[PDB]
Amino acid sequence: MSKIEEFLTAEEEKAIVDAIRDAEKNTSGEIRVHLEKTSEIDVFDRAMDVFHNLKMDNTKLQNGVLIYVAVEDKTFVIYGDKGINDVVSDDFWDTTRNAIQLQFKQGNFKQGLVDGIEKAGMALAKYFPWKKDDIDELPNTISKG
Repeated sequence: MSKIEEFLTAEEEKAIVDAIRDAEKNTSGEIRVHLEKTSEIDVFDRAMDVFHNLKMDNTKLQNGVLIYVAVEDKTFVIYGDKGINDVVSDDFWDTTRNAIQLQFKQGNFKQGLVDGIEKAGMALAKYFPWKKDDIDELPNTISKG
């Protein structure tokens, strides 16, 4: 909180990284977070550039998500690859948004991301139920600006 260099402690980062590690074991689709200060342009177009620059479309099913968070304005954007957008609806995405929004509105960025990852994993597991042969295409490591 008082230290602006590191938004979360190693205890807090470990506990959110582990929250992604269990979701990969529940659905064949990928959940990445990108944390940054502020932008010089629009956050939507920037998140689309950052997703494509980080090469996150490199999946077999086209089903990676990036969560771009701007810590200065306290805002969050969520952007999935085409294989999510083409298979789900805005009504499916409303649940993900409300889970994160309510916890960012309390001020607890960890809890809002962790619960949003959890609810997304359970929802995505309806469209992509886990398989014993399932494959781990992205890594759990948090992205930073």
